[PDB]
Amino acid sequence: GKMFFVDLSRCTACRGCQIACKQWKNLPAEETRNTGSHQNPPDLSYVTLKTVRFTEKSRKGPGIDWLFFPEQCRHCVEPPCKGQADVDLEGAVVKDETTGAVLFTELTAKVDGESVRSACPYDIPRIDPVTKRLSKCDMCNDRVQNGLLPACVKTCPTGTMNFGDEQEMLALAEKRLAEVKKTYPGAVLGDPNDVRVVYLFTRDPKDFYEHAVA
Amino acid sequence: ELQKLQWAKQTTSICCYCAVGCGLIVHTAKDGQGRAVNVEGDPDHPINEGSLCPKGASIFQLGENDQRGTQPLYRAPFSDTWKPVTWDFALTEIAKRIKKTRDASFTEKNAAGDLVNRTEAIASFGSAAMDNEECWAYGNILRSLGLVYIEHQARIXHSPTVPALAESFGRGAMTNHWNDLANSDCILIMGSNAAENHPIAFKWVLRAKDKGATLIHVDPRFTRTSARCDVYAPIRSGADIPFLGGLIKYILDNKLYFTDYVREYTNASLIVGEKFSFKDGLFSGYDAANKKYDKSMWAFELDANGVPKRDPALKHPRCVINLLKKHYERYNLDKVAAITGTSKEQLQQVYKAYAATGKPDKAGTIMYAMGWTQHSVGVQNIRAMAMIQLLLGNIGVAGGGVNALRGESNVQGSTDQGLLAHIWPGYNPVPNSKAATLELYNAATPQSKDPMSVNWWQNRPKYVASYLKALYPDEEPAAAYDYLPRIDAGRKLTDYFWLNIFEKMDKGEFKGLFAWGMNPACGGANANKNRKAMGKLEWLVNVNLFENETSSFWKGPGMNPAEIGTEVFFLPCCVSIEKEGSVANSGRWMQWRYRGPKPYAETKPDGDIMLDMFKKVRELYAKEGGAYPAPIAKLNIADWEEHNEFSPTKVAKLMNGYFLKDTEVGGKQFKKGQQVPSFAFLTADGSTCSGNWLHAGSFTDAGNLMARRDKTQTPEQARIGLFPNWSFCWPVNRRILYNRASVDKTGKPWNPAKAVIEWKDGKWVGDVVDGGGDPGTKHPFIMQTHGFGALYGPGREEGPFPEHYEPLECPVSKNPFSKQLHNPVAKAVCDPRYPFIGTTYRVTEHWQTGLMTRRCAWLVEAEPQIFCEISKELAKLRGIGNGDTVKVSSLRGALEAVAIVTERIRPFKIEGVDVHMVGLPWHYGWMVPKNGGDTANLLTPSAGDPNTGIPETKAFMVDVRKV
Ligand SMILES: Nc1nc2c(c(=O)[nH]1)N[C@H]1C(S)=C(S)[C@@H](COP(=O)(O)OP(=O)(O)OC[C@H]3O[C@@H](n4cnc5c(=O)[nH]c(N)nc54)[C@H](O)[C@@H]3O)O[C@H]1N2
Ligand SMILES: Nc1nc2c(c(=O)[nH]1)N[C@H]1C(S)=C(S)[C@@H](COP(=O)(O)OP(=O)(O)OC[C@H]3O[C@@H](n4cnc5c(=O)[nH]c(N)nc54)[C@H](O)[C@@H]3O)O[C@H]1N2
Ligand code: SF4
Ligand code: SF4
Ligand code: SF4
Ligand code: SF4
Ligand SMILES: [S]
Ligand SMILES: [W+6]
Repeated sequence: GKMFFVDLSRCTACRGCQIACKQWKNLPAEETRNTGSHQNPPDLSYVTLKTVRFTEKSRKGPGIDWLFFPEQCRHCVEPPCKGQADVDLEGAVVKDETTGAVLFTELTAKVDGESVRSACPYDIPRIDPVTKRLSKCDMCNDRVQNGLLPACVKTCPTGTMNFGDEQEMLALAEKRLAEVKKTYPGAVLGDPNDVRVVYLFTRDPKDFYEHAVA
Repeated sequence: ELQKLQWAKQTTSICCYCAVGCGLIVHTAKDGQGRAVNVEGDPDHPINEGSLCPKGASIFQLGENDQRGTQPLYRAPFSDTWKPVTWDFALTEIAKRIKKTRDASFTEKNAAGDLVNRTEAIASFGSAAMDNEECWAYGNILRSLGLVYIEHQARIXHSPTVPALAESFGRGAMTNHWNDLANSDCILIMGSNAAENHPIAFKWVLRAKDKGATLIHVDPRFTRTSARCDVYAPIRSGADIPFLGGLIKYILDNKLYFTDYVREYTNASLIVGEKFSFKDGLFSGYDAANKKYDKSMWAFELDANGVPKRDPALKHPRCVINLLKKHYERYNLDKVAAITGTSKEQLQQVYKAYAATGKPDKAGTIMYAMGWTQHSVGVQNIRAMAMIQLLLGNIGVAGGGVNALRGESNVQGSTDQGLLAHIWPGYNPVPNSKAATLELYNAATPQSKDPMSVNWWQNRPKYVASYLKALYPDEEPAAAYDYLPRIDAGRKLTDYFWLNIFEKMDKGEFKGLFAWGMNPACGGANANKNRKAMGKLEWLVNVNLFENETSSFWKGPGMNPAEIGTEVFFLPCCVSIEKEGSVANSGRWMQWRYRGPKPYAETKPDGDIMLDMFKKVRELYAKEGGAYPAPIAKLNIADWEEHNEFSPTKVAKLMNGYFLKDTEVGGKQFKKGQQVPSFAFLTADGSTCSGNWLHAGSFTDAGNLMARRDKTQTPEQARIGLFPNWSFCWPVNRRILYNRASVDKTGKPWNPAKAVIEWKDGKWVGDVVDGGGDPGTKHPFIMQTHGFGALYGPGREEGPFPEHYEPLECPVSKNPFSKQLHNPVAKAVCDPRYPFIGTTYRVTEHWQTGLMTRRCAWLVEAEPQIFCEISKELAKLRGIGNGDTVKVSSLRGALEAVAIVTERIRPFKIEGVDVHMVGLPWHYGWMVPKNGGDTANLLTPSAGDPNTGIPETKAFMVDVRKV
């Protein structure tokens, strides 16, 4: 299938990915406030499939380690979200066989929304207060099937976002992990064997976000 | 297929925001007829390869916006409401206001009795947001109407660069281009936040890093740029010259300069006169009365023929290089470390990493924008960078250059078209009252007796003639010269500039203002003064995308519409993707873009609004007569339009220029009506026209070169990413300037692995060689009189060498380098109620005053409110918690913002005192959004200086209080 390699050691937190995701699906803007952070929206929601999380970490010397985490569904090889939802209706959550995309269908209005979120070890699924539909990164499955890159991957100017065949993206992740380690010696690949969104973290993934790894 | 795109026509465009110039693909419904359905990146564009920052990515929400102006609006004097009107009405009643104001205020001769043929009753602002054809046509419309107060964005961010690099290299432009950043071995980012403010630039910066380059960020703040650099060196506000002075001294001490490059291609060897000296912060020839220098005291010792004397041995103690060694002796690590606030360990690290690029086969580049040069010594900051780059042999080479990042998508082009008080198009000066004839104008052109010095500005007469022949083709240039207005040689050049326009306006010395594609009510420093000053205009014309804080100043905060008698015409223009034309990016890439969707509602391109408006004035004079009608009547606007509308294509071809008769020139035959191949084939005799000599070669008989989308490259071109067949750059597709400096005297590159040009059997190969002639026969800086890169630059107001004068007033009382504290050729209260150094800057997600991006839900989503960034130190002092509402106040005004408490801001040690810096975005305004906040320019001073006329928006005194 297909795979994302997210080299977080190249992220400028431009938030091109965040805007590009919404422009492609024509999703509506949330009502946001500044509460002493650049991060907005604060969390994922029904209308936000991806938000960039900002974390400041102290370091001796001048400046900080500014951690940027563009969060999306991991599109897991064995999705906990599916297994959970298939106890109510086998179809609400399906895996595309060709891409590997874990897709929530319209039948998620029937399943228990809060229960499919809890099953998720990355806390990705979000309910519509009205519809009761689960929504998240759909992998831009539309575009991938038609030979186009995902909107977030195309828009990314740093080479943080990569997408391709899982053989090629594994190869790039191993190669890049080795090179990045030379500057950030505690750099690790997020759940390489479980997920199709392989994040390269520069340090302890929990610093980027509490649910950055399973 | 994708249902969204399936039935839409696909056109290409260029991003309408920053000067990177990223490519878009636009999808428009009804096979081009209807609205846009999708805007994303052009995957074939060589600069961005389909990547877009959030501003570019959200251009769909900019274009297809329900809040966009739909038709011309009218605010009657003392009214509190807009009345919708027709175009026919707006443009006529505007044309009446112009003609009236002109007829009444138009003086043909100044007090001295010298011909001026101008009005000082009308001022224009803008704009770098218009197409290059609109900017040119607009500049010439205003100048036919006899305006002299013609300014835009460039005055603030761009104006310091042009004199600094012009003095140093011969031109004011960014020396290289964006793709070239990838070829650098060390990238020094100082007075730039490029990762946020030129985000696609960071594609190439990180490919520099991929191939072993060190990335250095020198900034008072830890930014998103800092997050991705190998070295972050915190510098306190205004300590840049100390920092660069210490680097110059470090390079000379450790002998890291490129010896051959310096000896051959800089002015290192030139002998300065005995009249030149420097003592305790002052150069020789200082006039304490007029606070000016006698610059003739800084002149070179001239040989028999009048050429500067050279000592190739570099021994003579009045050799530039030896005077340079003497001057920067004072800038030792301990002194520089102390004042910059950068540790001696980290200064050594940055100097070591960067000065290593003095290697012939190592290239170091410097990226700067606006942040650091908002004071009277901005020019000397850039001069210091030019001189470092000359010592290390980094000018002319791949991964080298001075990368003066331009701001707006077409601020390069808007400046090239002369939308500033002091320049016509092609940077030919606006003539003064004492340039009474065209011959006298052409007499002021300096000459050189050096037979190895090309001295290309000698051709000025050909360009000025060709330009007058583009405006007035039925007249002899000598005769045409009398039509266009002139400035008083008496007055100060800064008296016609941005800051003085507000000062004059506030004294009611202006009847009418054009605010054309700008938001001065938020963009102007000291907004309260400016908003009031606008109320003292009779009539105001705002051409823009949305209603805004300028158009609607009369119903602003603490304004009573009733009492305000300003007649306001708001004209809604179409967005970039709704029109055709060219914009020049930072790299001088003149890129063509196409209409996708039809203009939204009754909105028009700017070219149609200005051409129609002028056509109404033209016929108004044909009917009534009035003040000196020749310039308005005789102006060639027939070459601007096809099918009764503005023609980007035709204007572009006029700007390029064509032969007005059968002409023999450069030993070649040309027939009447043929497009000029290049500015090499322009003439002073009136045979040729060309609206902009820099554009000569952009639109030839071969076609529109700006519109080429061709990625064909020879190996040598592809190895450094020249992309010479992708669009076109001035001059004549020279992608890297001063490239003659990238080879030795035999024509071999210093770094063959990253060659720019190379002499291969009879021809220069790779880039277009910047100056014709065989290797070793010509000095590489062709626009320089003497032909050399200027280490010593005696044309500068402040002195021939950069010297630290404190741009801060309040927290400083001791210059540790001289007895001269402040700039001796340039009053601040420093009320102790305002003890913090306030500063303004940008976030990635917003644009300028936010007039555009505050109208875009997704950009507001990410950055919804004006904030105030403070250290953890100042937070605990003022008892301010992260996210708490705060009051930020100065002598000029006050506002509220959300506190961001971060370690990314630190206190500065200034003369053994913790001075706290507070950071504000100037992206906000009262118009939108709800709870967005207002402009940070409520706080800023409108005090500039008599040389640059730039206000200090980067270091101004404020207090910040919890609420
Ligand atoms: N996102 C975004 N990008 C933009 C724009 C925008 O509005 N938003 N506008 C465009 C325009 S018109 C322009 S002119 C450019 C300007 O681009 P920049 O010049 O990068 O803009 P700023 O962020 O205002 O200032 C840059 C940096 O200067 C630093 N600085 C402040 N004082 C000093 C000092 O004394 N020394 C040094 N070395 N640095 C200092 C600030 O901390 C800041 O990080 O950006 C362009 N691009
Ligand atoms: N405190 C502080 N003040 C600053 C700065 C700072 O850093 N700090 N930066 C300064 C600098 S460098 C600059 S560039 C100025 C900029 O100040 P302005 O140029 O006044 O800024 P805006 O008007 O917000 O942005 C450009 C305008 O272009 C308009 N526009 C876009 N497309 C088109 C088009 O096709 N046609 C027309 N006619 N208009 C169009 C938009 O509607 C918008 O109003 O602000 C300056 N002010
Ligand atoms: S992943 Fe790419 S597009 Fe997204 S914030 Fe990081 S650099 Fe920007
Ligand atoms: S892959 Fe598509 S749906 Fe998922 S975050 Fe990126 S743009 Fe959004
Ligand atoms: S990340 Fe969560 S929502 Fe996405 S596939 Fe895995 S379990 Fe399901
Ligand atoms: S704002 Fe500048 S960097 Fe961002 S997409 Fe537009 S041109 Fe590219
Ligand atoms: S600009
Ligand atoms: W600017």
